Amino acid sequence: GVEIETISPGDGRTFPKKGQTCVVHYTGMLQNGKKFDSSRDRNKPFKFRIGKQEVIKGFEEGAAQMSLGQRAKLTCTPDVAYGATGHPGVIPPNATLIFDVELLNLE
Repeated sequence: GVEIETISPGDGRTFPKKGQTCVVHYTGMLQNGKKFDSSRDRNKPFKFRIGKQEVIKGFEEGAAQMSLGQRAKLTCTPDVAYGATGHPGVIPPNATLIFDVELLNLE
């Protein structure tokens, strides 16, 4: 249930594929709630690859539907990330996630 709302600029053609390690200035956001995560805080913009089930399913599917330089706005359903369990103390069970995602990557 990934719903992309792209802030326009970028190139719109450099698409993420398998075997590609990419860099995201992500920022987590809880719906009707405060923040819980920001890659802009640590200034280490989270190098990660595609397809090895490192990230959640909602962030993984939203990553493939973007391109270089773009600025998306995810809306992750509870069932794809944590909605049965919830991350203990940080993410409550059955929560709906908001992500500010900017892709400035390699490969």
